[PDB]
Amino acid sequence: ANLRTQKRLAASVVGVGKRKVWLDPNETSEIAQANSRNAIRKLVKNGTIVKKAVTVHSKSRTRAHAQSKREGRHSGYGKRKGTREARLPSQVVWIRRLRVLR
Amino acid sequence: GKGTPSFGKRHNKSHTLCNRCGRRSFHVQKKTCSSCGYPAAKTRSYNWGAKAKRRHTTGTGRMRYLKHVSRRFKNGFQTGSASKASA
Amino acid sequence: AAQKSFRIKQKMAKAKKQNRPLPQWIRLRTNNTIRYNAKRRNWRRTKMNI
Amino acid sequence: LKDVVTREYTINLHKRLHGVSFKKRAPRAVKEIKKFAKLHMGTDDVRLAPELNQAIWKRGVKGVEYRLRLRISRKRNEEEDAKNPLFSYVEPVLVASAKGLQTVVVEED
RNA sequence: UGUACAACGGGGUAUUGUAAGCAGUAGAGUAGCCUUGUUGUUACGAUCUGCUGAGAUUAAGCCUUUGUUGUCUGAUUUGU
RNA sequence: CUGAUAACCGCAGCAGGUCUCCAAGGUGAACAGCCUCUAGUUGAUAGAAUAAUGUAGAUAAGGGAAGUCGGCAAAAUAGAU
RNA sequence: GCAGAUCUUGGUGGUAGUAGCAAAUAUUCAAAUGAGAACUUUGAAGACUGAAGUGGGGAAAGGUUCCACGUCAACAGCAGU
RNA sequence: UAGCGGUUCUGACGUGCAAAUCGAUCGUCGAAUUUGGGUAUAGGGGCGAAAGACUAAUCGAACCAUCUAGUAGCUGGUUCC
Repeated sequence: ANLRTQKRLAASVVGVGKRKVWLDPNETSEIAQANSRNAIRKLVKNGTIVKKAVTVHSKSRTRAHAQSKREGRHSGYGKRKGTREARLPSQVVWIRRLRVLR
Repeated sequence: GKGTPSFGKRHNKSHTLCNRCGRRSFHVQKKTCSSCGYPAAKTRSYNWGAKAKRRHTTGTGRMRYLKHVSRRFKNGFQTGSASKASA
Repeated sequence: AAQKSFRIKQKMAKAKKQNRPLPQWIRLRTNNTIRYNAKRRNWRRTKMNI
Repeated sequence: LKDVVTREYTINLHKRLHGVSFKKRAPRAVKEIKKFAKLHMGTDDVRLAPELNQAIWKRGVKGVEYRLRLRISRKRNEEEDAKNPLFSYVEPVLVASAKGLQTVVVEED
């Protein structure tokens, strides 16, 4: 049929963006009968239109990479592209030292 | 540079709708119309521009008062009402 | 626009109500020769110059 | 006259997609499986199963596997029936090693 | 309807270069332990060795094949 | 309501032009460059072959500017200590 | 009175169904609508913009494009429901 | 970098995506910086870190209308036997 309006209202009702709404093709004509937000809120509850939950982005190799930098790795001369002032400046190393003495 | 991309920068108006001639010829900075000449006491009209007079002389609008002058001359400007004779 | 005068919005109202075809009954009229609506404006092809 | 016999296959897509541009190695793998089913089964309407469409596009446009274990079925047509009375229908079959398998006729029992 | 032809598979040839997985008083050290040693073990450990001249790919313009599965009379046109 | 490779201007649904606020993870000095999440798109005539000559990228043994008005175009160097 | 004024206005030609419709990495399968679906809609993929966005709003400018129903002769330089 | 500019390839395009764009390469990037909105300056007049440049695709001098059917020793045409 045509289900532009129903996908628009479904994303607007459930709260998630249009890239995450599910409109199953078995019930399609029934979804084409629902032309209001209140009817969408009844097609959401029974399970006809669901969330399509988030694509995972596991910051885990980030955690392994960080934990490996904690032990003293990834710090040779070739894993190092900014200068000795750009990474940790002279001024901050000094302000750390001289407040400590003070 | 002086052709189409400089045409891209053309988002304003010099002119807005004049109150006397309704034309979008009232200059915003100059505060004066350019087709009629509001807010002067006159309407600008020139014998060099014979078409512009023709576009705005008498007889092009409604004639909300002049239309009933010759007719009202035609009776000799009578006042009152007519009588009733028969039928 | 989106934050307008009232004079310009009044002219949008008049250019809205003029933006419709002939009524069908004018075509069938006695000695009618108005075949269509010739003063029709569209917002893409003819900007109204306010 | 029945000719409904379902057969499984390995199609060697490597010697079919050879030299094809990288933004056309998956869709031409599709247009090559339709020709393959025309060549074997003989009919001209072919329906790929969408699980096969997943099995072509696992590794993007240009990472088509070399050999796909197909199951080509041939069926009769209905519902204001088309220019052929029969069609083919190509499903994937899900195997560990698509290397080393011959062609095998599927029995329907 | 044929030592035909094709899709596969096998083999040769070729290219790269030793796969996945398992194991190992191999392993710089470092922790945790105990009879605290005269290889004292357990765990972490890029890598290394054995299986592995393996594994992958091999025709799209490589070679061969008795193995497996199939295909083999549609239209059109023509004469002194 | 759009606020722009279709809602403005450029004769048009024109790879141009026009003012700004928000703005995540990684590598990295970086609001660079590449990859991802929330969000948005998947629109830009398609199919088959893939020869001349092109446009855009590339690679060339030995020599090395001998080419040309001229090493112009390309290559090399390139970060950090 | 008319063959010609790079004559004026209107129409029609050959060229010629040719030049071409090639920037912005990209499409594919199934189902449904429908007379008819590379282009519509939904599901499954594959990707892209990569948060100085092809994301959320607004200033200017446009002016009813906003949203729904029905619809496809015209426009959408192919098609189209 | 963003921004602003526009140097070379005398590259692309050159009946173009564009009446001056595209792609690489490049100048500058914290101030004699860039930009919006308001306002001021108008044609032999403005404004000019000056190129006779810019003054709305026009500029050693704007555009519009009128005198104007300007003038022409110079081109072209000038209709039946």
